[PDB]
Amino acid sequence: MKYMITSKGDEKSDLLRLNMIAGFGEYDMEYDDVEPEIVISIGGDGTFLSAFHQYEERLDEIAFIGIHTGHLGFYADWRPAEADKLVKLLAKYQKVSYPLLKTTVKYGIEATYLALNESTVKSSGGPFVVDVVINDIHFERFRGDGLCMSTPSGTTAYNKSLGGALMHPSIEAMQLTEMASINNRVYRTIGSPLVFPKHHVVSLQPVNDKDFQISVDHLSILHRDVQEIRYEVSAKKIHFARFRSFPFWRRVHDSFIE
Amino acid sequence: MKYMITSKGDEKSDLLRLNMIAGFGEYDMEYDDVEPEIVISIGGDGTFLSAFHQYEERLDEIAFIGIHTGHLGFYADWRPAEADKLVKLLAKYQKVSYPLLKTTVKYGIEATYLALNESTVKSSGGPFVVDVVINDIHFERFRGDGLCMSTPSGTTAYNKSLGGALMHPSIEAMQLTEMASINNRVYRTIGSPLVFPKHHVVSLQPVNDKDFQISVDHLSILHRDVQEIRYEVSAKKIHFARFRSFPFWRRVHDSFIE
Amino acid sequence: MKYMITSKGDEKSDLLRLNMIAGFGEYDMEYDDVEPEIVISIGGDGTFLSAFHQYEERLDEIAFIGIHTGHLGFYADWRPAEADKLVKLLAKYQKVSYPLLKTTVKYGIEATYLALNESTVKSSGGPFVVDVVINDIHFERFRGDGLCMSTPSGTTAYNKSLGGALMHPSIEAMQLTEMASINNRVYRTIGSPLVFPKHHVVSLQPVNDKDFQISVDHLSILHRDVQEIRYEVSAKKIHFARFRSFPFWRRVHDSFIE
Amino acid sequence: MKYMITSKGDEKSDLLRLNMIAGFGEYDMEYDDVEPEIVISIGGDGTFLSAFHQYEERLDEIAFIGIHTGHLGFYADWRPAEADKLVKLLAKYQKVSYPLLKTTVKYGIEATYLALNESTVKSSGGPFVVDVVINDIHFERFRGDGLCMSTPSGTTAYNKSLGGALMHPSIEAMQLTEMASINNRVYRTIGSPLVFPKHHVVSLQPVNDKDFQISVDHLSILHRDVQEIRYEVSAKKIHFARFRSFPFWRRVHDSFIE
Ligand SMILES: C#CCNC[C@H]1O[C@@H](n2cnc3c(N)ncnc32)[C@H](O)[C@@H]1O
Ligand SMILES: C#CCNC[C@H]1O[C@@H](n2cnc3c(N)ncnc32)[C@H](O)[C@@H]1O
Ligand SMILES: C#CCNC[C@H]1O[C@@H](n2cnc3c(N)ncnc32)[C@H](O)[C@@H]1O
Ligand SMILES: C#CCNC[C@H]1O[C@@H](n2cnc3c(N)ncnc32)[C@H](O)[C@@H]1O
Ligand SMILES: C#CCNC[C@H]1O[C@@H](n2cnc3c(N)ncnc32)[C@H](O)[C@@H]1O
Ligand SMILES: C#CCNC[C@H]1O[C@@H](n2cnc3c(N)ncnc32)[C@H](O)[C@@H]1O
Ligand SMILES: C#CCNC[C@H]1O[C@@H](n2cnc3c(N)ncnc32)[C@H](O)[C@@H]1O
Ligand SMILES: C#CCNC[C@H]1O[C@@H](n2cnc3c(N)ncnc32)[C@H](O)[C@@H]1O
Repeated sequence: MKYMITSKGDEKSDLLRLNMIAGFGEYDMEYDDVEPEIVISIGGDGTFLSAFHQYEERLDEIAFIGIHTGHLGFYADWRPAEADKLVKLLAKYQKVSYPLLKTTVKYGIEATYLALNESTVKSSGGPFVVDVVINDIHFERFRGDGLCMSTPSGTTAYNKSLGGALMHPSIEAMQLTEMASINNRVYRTIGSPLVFPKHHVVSLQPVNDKDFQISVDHLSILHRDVQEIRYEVSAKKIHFARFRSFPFWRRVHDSFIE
Repeated sequence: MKYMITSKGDEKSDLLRLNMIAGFGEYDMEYDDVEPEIVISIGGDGTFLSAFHQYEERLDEIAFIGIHTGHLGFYADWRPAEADKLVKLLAKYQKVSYPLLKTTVKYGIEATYLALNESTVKSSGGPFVVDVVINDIHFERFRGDGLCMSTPSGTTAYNKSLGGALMHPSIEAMQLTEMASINNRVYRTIGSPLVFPKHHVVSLQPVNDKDFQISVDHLSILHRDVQEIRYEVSAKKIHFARFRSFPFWRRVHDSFIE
Repeated sequence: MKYMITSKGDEKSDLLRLNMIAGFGEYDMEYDDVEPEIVISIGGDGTFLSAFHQYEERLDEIAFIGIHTGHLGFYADWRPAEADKLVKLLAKYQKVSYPLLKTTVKYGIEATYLALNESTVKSSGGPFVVDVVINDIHFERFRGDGLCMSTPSGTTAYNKSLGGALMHPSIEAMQLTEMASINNRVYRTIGSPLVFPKHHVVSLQPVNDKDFQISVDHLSILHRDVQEIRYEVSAKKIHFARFRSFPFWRRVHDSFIE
Repeated sequence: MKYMITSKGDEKSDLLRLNMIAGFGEYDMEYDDVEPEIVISIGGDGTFLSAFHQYEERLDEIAFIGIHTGHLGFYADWRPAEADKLVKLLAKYQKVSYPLLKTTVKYGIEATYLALNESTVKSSGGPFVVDVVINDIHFERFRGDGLCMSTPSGTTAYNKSLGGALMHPSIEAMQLTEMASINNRVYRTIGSPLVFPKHHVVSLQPVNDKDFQISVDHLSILHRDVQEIRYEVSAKKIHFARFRSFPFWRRVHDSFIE
């Protein structure tokens, strides 16, 4: 099977990567970073995020696995001492799929992005005001720092810091959370996080300023002359290679409780 | 079609109820409060809640409709001036189903409940401490005022006041929110609301005191010698008669924004 | 100097208490639990709370000291291994004063309480609705689970779990926090915690039900036929014997961060 | 008395300003925008903020008054229809003082600012990590979007959106609130807002990146090679001319409740 390994680039990760490649050399496995069927990320969740975005055009043909050389990750959920066991098992597994978020940005005179964690919108030097439209229905006028749209697996990330709910990645949904919304006699937002099912479309529409700083996972870009930002649950899914049970809620416990 | 009408019991509601019955008298419709196929609730959400619990043993055979004589309700979402139009249309509609929550209470030496909004657990005079177990995995030891498990339609109720997320009722899920959790160097809870898919089981297990005040929607009972409280998404669903489009998110907007 | 020692009543605490009494026997110190000038509490914050309430009528004549036999407390902030050192130093110190909360309860056809942590109000079986009046000005109609009024030192307790701010006990103030407030198009509360200076009076006035469950620190009582609940910063203060520097913010760090 | 009037610069405000100047012409009053003793701001809170910062070097010699031509402001708390009455009364009042925040920024190889609302710190393109030090004691390592330090009158502004408490401006204090803090098994912040008395010093110290976007009220500047950011309650106070009673809590009610 064609495979590749990305590394965080520190000593520990590169040596682990060389050792796994050497071990893969003892099996019918071809290193190929152009059309891999297996993508191993060694590092942290940041490293895994880059791996996903490197190959986001071949998601349906790839199964991902993350090894954590630092602390336990939500995506990089296997330990280095288990690398040898991982080599063997991979050589000869079930696949687990998580939902992704599609962001569409439209301009004047169109770009789409795929997120594994979340997409966020803030202003580019000035007050952030957008009209929030759900399935063509005007829902609210949002004034604040910005907004965040999370995938289920993303809910443990930025979404969590914003008071969002944690949702099991088996739920095909996206979650919208507010950043520092203004609420007074005049201005009014829902306050609560909002969880949207598949096929629902959330559109953000500029009121005055049309420039926005938009993020998708790690990447943050200043967009100019924006007419609309559309969020929806993607038709695409990320696929993980599963070798043993490590339940999401146990992953949550291990990361946040103890 | 067999039908019945419950009233809040104030003047406005009883007169509206008598008028609809009179109007139903002009069609092939039989009043029957034992085996109705249609249950009309006239009043508020509290009135609708009682209607649901009155007939919770025939949910699969009943389509519910709520008329709001006071303010707009999430369940009682039609206006009194539309009663005549409702009579006609009902006489000769699509059905919309929402998920429900199953609560199981086990003792020493077993009772099950169905909730349309939520079930909550608090202590009966003393400190509340329970072990939270998700699919047989110990997740956290909760210390605080109590816990709340909400259906999707319930998310706009008690759940919302506790910082929970609002979720579209098309999502088959339940949501657990904390009431005043203690978090310090010693005690540790997740903090965030948790959203569970169908088939996941959340079990609350006593640590010391075994007496608990348990609520299901409007009903609140002191339970004694409790060994376990199990929450899961019910196999049963509530069915609404749908006569026109009134999207959940528009219902949310109308109730909270303007 | 006249002194007494209260114990949590477990083995560790009673033996520590007997040893300190024996050690005090080597100095000019008289055990007197009627008119002590020094009150030593051995146990946890709960034990210290009881010590305070046991002698709340002689606060101006007493200096308190807490020893923690369990985990570190905010009031019981000295370790058992330091008991001998405490005996000596006490025998031959500076005094530190913290603000207290006065609760007044008025009826039909008047009772006052002093709180070291907080006073809370909830309903006694039913919906909680009160009108909140600040210095005779109607501020809001509160609908929810209840309300909590905290002293500065209390801010690390129940107040913290409710999203309240932590405030240095050198600030003569009280802080009002909400429990699960209902906010929609119809009902409206401030949401935010409110911090009141000395001489401001917060009055809670019943709207419908006049029965309330009122707590002051550890004690919780059902009050009947209530006409008003008044909160204000007390003229009285609790006095601590200070033997070394242990800054409030360090106490906060040690208890919550690490 | 020497005086000046600043305007928002819209039609309504300029005409109101010309009319008040004309009316002042009927009294012993000299327009002087260099050394005024009275500064009238006509517009909104933004306009008032600029007025304050225009004259922040003569705060002890100036009494401020705000007129709101748009919605009611916390600083601009008088209505246009009352301009004539204001002219008269000012011609021949009590003074009310609010606390201010001092921000000190130190570099490598020192700048101080005065805030009426708040000062905030965020990163300049990258992860925000700072060590929070209170009176020379290391309190926490903060990871998140940023931090906000509010004056009492500022507590109704940005501070409120971040979950901060509202505090009466008679309390000489500052309040620190978190923006989207990361909390997991590894990283740990207090969570709660923190209220500091006069003479307490809060120092933010860089961990890695030394570039920060720092705001003081309306002004936001990228600071380079920062070694420390110090916050403390200022010795300086803003003085308002008071003509009638308009209690802070009533101002809060009018702005947020109804
Ligand atoms: C910018 C930046 C770094 N912040 C990322 C932190 O969040 C973590 N993270 C990334 N993705 C997730 C995630 N999906 N769930 C929980 N934590 C996550 C990452 O491990 C790190 O702890
Ligand atoms: C890991 C990693 C790489 N950083 C990207 C992730 O950082 C996470 N993040 C950024 N800011 C915060 C934040 N302020 N709190 C928690 N997570 C955050 C966010 O989820 C994003 O996907
Ligand atoms: C006890 C009590 C009364 N509190 C109930 C309030 O919440 C409302 N309520 C009941 N169910 C829901 C609901 N499902 N969503 C939003 N509000 C709801 C009810 O209308 C009323 O406004
Ligand atoms: C309507 C109605 C009947 N009351 C029952 C409902 O009241 C709701 N409720 C009770 N307490 C609160 C509350 N404190 N905030 C918001 N909703 C609440 C809860 O959802 C429950 O189902
Ligand atoms: C009922 C009950 C027990 N909950 C009390 C918990 O809060 C603690 N507590 C009591 N007073 C304070 C306090 N003033 N600050 C922080 N924690 C406090 C006590 O130590 C224990 O951890
Ligand atoms: C200690 C001790 C004795 N218990 C009394 C204290 O418990 C504290 N408390 C009660 N409930 C909670 C709570 N739910 N969260 C945090 N602290 C709480 C409260 O401050 C009260 O003064
Ligand atoms: C950037 C920007 C605009 N946001 C400012 C909003 O907050 C308001 N504001 C400014 N200062 C305060 C303030 N001190 N209290 C409450 N609101 C304030 C201002 O009126 C406006 O409503
Ligand atoms: C008014 C005015 C001028 N804008 C400055 C003020 O805007 C306020 N502000 C900026 N962002 C927010 C915000 N996100 N929510 C509430 N208030 C905000 C902040 O207090 C600042 O002093």
